[PDB]
Amino acid sequence: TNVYADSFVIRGNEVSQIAPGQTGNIADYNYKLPDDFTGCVIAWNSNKLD
Amino acid sequence: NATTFASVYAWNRKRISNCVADYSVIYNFAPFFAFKCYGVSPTKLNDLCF
Amino acid sequence: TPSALGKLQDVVNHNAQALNTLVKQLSSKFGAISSVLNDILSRLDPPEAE
Repeated sequence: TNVYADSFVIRGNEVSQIAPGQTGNIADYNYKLPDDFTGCVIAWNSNKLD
Repeated sequence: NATTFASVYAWNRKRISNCVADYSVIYNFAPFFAFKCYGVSPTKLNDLCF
Repeated sequence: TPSALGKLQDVVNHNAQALNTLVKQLSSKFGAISSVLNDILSRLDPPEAE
């Protein structure tokens, strides 16, 4: 129905923090996913580019 | 922040009591590719006692 | 004879034994790590708590 692609950079060992119902300085104080989330999450290397 | 741990057969148990542990201060150390908690979550530690 | 009205006394005894046992069933950890809800929400995250 309505697809949105949210994006943001993380420098490696923090990807496991973005999940429905998670806390932290990158969750409550930066970016929060809902508890009724319906979608997918992705994370990958971008060495040469950044 | 120790220099050298012990072997797997002579692992050193470090008892800890009479303190207040802010587990968030552990993430700022070396990367944690695996922070699995089998009885609780890696977030509800700063809200519970032991 | 103290056991004259046993037919009636059995009723109020079973009705009590029906609820009393129903209260002890709240201590039954039905496939759960704890029988108290407040302990689950305090120890696990919503994804794993549900």
